[PDB]
Amino acid sequence: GDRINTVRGPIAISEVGFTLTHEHICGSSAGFLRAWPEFFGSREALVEKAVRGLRRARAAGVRTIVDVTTFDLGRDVRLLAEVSRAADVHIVAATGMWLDPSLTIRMRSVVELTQFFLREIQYGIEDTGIRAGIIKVATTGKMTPFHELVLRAAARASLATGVPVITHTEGSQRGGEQQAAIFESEGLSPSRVCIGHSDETDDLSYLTALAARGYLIGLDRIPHSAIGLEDNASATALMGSRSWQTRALLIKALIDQGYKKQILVSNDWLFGISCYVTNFMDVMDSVNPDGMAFIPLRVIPFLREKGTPQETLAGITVTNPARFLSPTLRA
Amino acid sequence: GDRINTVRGPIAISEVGFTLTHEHICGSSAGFLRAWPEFFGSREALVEKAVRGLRRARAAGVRTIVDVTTFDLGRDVRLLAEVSRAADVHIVAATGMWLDPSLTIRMRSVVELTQFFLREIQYGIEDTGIRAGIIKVATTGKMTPFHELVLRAAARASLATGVPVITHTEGSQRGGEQQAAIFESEGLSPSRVCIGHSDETDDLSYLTALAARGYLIGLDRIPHSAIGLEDNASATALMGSRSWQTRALLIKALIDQGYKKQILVSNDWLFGISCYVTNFMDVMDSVNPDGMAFIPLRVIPFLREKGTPQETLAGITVTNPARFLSPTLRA
Ligand SMILES: C[As](C)(=O)[O-]
Ligand SMILES: [Zn+2]
Ligand SMILES: [Zn+2]
Ligand SMILES: [Zn+2]
Ligand SMILES: [Zn+2]
Repeated sequence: GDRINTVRGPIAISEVGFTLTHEHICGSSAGFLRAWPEFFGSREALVEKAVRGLRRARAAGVRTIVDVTTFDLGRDVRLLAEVSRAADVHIVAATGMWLDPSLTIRMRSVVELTQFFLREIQYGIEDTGIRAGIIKVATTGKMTPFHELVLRAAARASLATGVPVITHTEGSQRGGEQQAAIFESEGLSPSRVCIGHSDETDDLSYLTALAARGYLIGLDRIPHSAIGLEDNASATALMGSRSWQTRALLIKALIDQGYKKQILVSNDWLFGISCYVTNFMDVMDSVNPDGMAFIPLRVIPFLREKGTPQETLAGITVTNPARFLSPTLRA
Repeated sequence: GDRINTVRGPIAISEVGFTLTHEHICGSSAGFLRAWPEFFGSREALVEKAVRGLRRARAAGVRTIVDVTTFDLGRDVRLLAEVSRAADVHIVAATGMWLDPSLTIRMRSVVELTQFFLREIQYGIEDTGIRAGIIKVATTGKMTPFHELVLRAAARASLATGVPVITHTEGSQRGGEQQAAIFESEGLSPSRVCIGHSDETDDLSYLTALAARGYLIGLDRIPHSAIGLEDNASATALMGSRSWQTRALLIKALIDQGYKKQILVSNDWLFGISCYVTNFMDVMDSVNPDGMAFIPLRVIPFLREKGTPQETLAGITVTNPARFLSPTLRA
């Protein structure tokens, strides 16, 4: 593909560097940041926080993040462009659809959703000219008809553009298998797909079977381990009860099984969030003060201590995301 | 007190004139018009259609419309301002919440929703400085805890500002009675409330009892009818099988019952819609080519034919809306 679209324009593959492939500047809902910025203190305060957060990730080695905030998660690409410029960190914007499609979206056909995704990749997002460089989709539990529709639209937009697909799953129901079956029915190469939130499960058989088929495995919620918060049923029912080390050890397990080229690692962090309880951002920041720097500051050294060679870690953090993000109709 | 907030700024109540109190420029979902304007052909084409349509209504006597498109219906206050100025027709913008709140909205408390509505009334919508002049809310036949939350927030916003409330109801389920009960539980005078979509039911006992308590009765979907479109299931499901004359006769029925002062008449029209089936705008336009001018060009002469005095009609189309829309504080 030779070049990747970012919120500051196209960049060469060689410029991508250390990449976090599943992040958010702000997790919200369509139109919300514009309608009630004071929910986040102010837009200015959100930008300031995000710029500090990205600058800290940059100092820990990160050069690119993939912001997988979709339309229905309130993606504001102008926000992304501003914080990318100030922090000097590449940001890849997303199209696709998460779990909260509005009535307008829920009424659309597979053809119409394909056109929408293609618009955001080929023409630009809103009136900004910023083009999406990834397609993000989400399913939960048992595949609904609309979920299937979004997955087929995602596959078709990927096939038309070479841009990869990244998914939200909820590993407990092995949602990746359902997603894979739909993607393959559309003729999509598994090498264009990252099955994400895969660190939510300890089922290594499930993960290795997907990697064997050629899928990228997104181990992308490593710091979302709320092991001291049982009094907080909200944090418990959204973060879980396994430690971050246990999650991180899945990375090593997959490396040990021979699948280092299939692994993508990230934090799934953000600097503001409105789509859960008020001040849930404070709860998250309390559990993981490192923010997006958690992967480079904590997880990479942890894997290095466990015997993972430097070259393998560089492969996972630099080579795999570059190969994944580079638009490809092959192979 | 004697001035209403419009998308072009405050205007004296004496300038309001022939008013349609339940209308839309565009029915959509949050952020959608900005993300995929091509769904409507283009933003420019939507503006052209709306300005033309509004101009036709202006020529037929209409001076003001109340656009009760909310945040979740994809209200675009900049669209409203542009079309208001070009058609030279007053437009009152809405705050509140309809039936499609996103995840962020669904997670908010009664206090938070109150603050949101108050922002849009007291400060302005988004970063435009354009203030809302009506609070629009909606519940289903069987009201949820979230619906009740929205109604209480609406009542508290109305009490703090004097701006009135308009509701969407399932009139067939006598929705006004459950809404009125919580409105009154918050101390809100009924004269601040229009129970909308009341022409959906022919239960005159229901309508007259609400009218008798001092509620406004929105007979606001008069041209909506799928008569002669029985092979179109989506048309039938939304527009219904009752004739426009049937709906219009409810206006004369309430007049004859002595409640001409409680009647607000409108079209519930729009010039674009994305929150239903594709091209449904074409279906609506084929049913009512007159658009927002249907009420002056078809309904008013119909009622005259049926013996309704001109004076009664002038009072319904001009005096009632002025009294309703004018901000009223105490009691
Ligand atoms: C916005 As999420 C918690 O599904 O990565
Ligand atoms: Zn996710
Ligand atoms: Zn995420
Ligand atoms: Zn309605
Ligand atoms: Zn309406």
